[PDB]
Amino acid sequence: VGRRALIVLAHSERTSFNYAMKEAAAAALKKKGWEVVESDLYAMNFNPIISRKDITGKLKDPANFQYPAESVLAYKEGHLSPDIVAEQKKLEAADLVIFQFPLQWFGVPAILKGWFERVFIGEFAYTYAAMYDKGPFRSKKAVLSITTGGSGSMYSLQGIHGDMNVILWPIQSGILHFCGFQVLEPQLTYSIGHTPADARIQILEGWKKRLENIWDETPLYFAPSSLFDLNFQAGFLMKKEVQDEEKNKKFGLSVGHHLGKSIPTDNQIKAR
Amino acid sequence: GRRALIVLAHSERTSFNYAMKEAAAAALKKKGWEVVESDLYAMNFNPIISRKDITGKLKDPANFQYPAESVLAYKEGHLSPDIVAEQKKLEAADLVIFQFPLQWFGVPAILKGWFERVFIGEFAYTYAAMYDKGPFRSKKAVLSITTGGSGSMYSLQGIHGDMNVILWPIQSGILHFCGFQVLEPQLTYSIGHTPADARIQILEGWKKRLENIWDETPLYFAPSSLFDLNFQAGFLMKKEVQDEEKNKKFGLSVGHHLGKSIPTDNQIKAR
Ligand SMILES: Cc1cc2nc3c(=O)[nH]c(=O)nc-3n(C[C@H](O)[C@H](O)[C@H](O)COP(=O)(O)OP(=O)(O)OC[C@H]3O[C@@H](n4cnc5c(N)ncnc54)[C@H](O)[C@@H]3O)c2cc1C
Ligand SMILES: Cc1cc2nc3c(=O)[nH]c(=O)nc-3n(C[C@H](O)[C@H](O)[C@H](O)COP(=O)(O)OP(=O)(O)OC[C@H]3O[C@@H](n4cnc5c(N)ncnc54)[C@H](O)[C@@H]3O)c2cc1C
Repeated sequence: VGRRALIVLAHSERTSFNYAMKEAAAAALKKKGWEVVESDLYAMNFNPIISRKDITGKLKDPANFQYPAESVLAYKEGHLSPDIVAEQKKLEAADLVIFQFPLQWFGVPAILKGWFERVFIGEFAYTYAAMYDKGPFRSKKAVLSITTGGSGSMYSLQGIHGDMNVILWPIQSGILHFCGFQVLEPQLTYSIGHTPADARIQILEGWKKRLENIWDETPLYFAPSSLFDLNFQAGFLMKKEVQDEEKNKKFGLSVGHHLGKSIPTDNQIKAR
Repeated sequence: GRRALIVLAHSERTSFNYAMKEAAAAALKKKGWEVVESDLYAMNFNPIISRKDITGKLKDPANFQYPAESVLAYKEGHLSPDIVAEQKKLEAADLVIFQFPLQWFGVPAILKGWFERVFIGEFAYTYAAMYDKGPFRSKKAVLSITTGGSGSMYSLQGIHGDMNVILWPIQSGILHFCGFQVLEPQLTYSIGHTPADARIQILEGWKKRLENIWDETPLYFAPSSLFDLNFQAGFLMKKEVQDEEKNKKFGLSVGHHLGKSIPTDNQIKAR
């Protein structure tokens, strides 16, 4: 038939280049015969604050409210707030997920952060047995499309802000890969504010071009979960035999698993 | 008598995060600090940047840019009063404590929004005055964080990976960027599986530390003096400094690893 794509957009202005990148993605994907659903979080007045209101049933312990435990119960017995569930169904359906957002304070905008917090509930998006490469969304692929006010030099190894790979790690590993997503090379659009109109149109066409073969791309390297002892006991530590194999190597595995050594160049930006 | 701001991001008064706020205020008050609070949930604080944050005339309402418009609102003084009230607390405060649970490898959305709406240009940063030269270089800041997962999980060989990488974007990107001296974070691991007597220990430990918090050594960030601070050179590290560092085995910090090893616990323990 065709596969299905979810575009999540975090920008308030329809005049923005971020909006322009969303439209370009939908157009390009539709023309290749994808089905495209959107979550324009500002347009939806999406609520980013986790609270008791997210559960519309009886709480297990209302005297001691714990969002993790209560939210999982609500998922299982199916009395989550419908706004959460509607988003959960878009995700269940979608094969590719594009996150389009400007970099704000070295991370995702608050509204998108809240989306993750409310939508990526336990049992739906992760367990504990099933983390990282064994997680629920291992059939799916995800990609960050980001814009910055600062130039790329600033985010280079010798830039004032420091390595962009470090900045992407918490999002791409901690949120996306944790839940199982294969994470594709991020689409990084630097210093957009100082870019003339002809050059922006180029970037849009560049984005559209990439999306024609997005599914066939090689994803980023994360350390496989099979390198670790996955139980409470060993403390989710890297297996002793694997530590012995890596001891002699000059490079670490990833940005997080640098193991006190050098970080593989552009670990979070380019695929091997 | 100095002032302290405690920023708290947790909805429940029954939480350990609230308990840790209360212990901080008590301990600080007893040593004669003035303590102002921002309990963001209790305030029903709004985390979403919008046009509504400017209560005057927009420069260009047809083409709205929050950075430019918010700076003009600051200077001419027609920001939303909720934003301004928080900005005053910051102006006054010498120490800022951020008390929050780790959610998805970062700050909760409500605290993220606070940073987005309150840390406006000219107030909190320019890009003439970044990092060590920034507006809040007289002030000190400290993260107090709690996790569900155990510390092993966030160790060099842990499944989640190095905690230093996780803190970097927050402690460097937000706090130090604006000028704050950042103190050793207070990391409280796997709090839900800690027995009652041990939690009392942690509280007493927190209170003890706060008695001499001002005298502490802050974390090492690369000084701005190592870089050429203008558009032309591209805010790159100076050629002479690159030559100095070429022979060294370790990088400067987590973000300035320079393709080399990261100094151990750069974002967790002070030099
Ligand atoms: C709270 C906050 C925190 C921030 N933190 C950071 C940070 O940590 N690091 C950092 O680097 N930056 C930061 N920024 C800056 C931010 O990254 C930029 O403002 C943002 O990336 C700009 O993207 P945009 O889509 O809004 O651009 P816009 O300015 O909306 O768009 C660029 C230009 O393209 C034009 N345009 C729109 N549509 C089209 C089209 N179809 N064809 C051609 N031209 C078009 C627009 O009119 C405009 O002139 C921050 C900003 C805020 C508000
Ligand atoms: C959306 C989301 C994302 C998350 N992401 C992550 C993540 O990426 N990594 C991670 O590690 N964790 C994560 N967590 C888990 C979260 O970090 C923990 O639940 C939180 O840090 C625990 O703090 P709390 O105050 O809520 O604990 P609580 O359970 O409220 O408190 C802990 C215990 O202390 C007791 N207590 C309360 N007050 C006192 C007192 N005065 N004296 C003694 N005992 C007291 C309580 O009764 C309870 O038994 C996430 C949670 C959510 C909801």
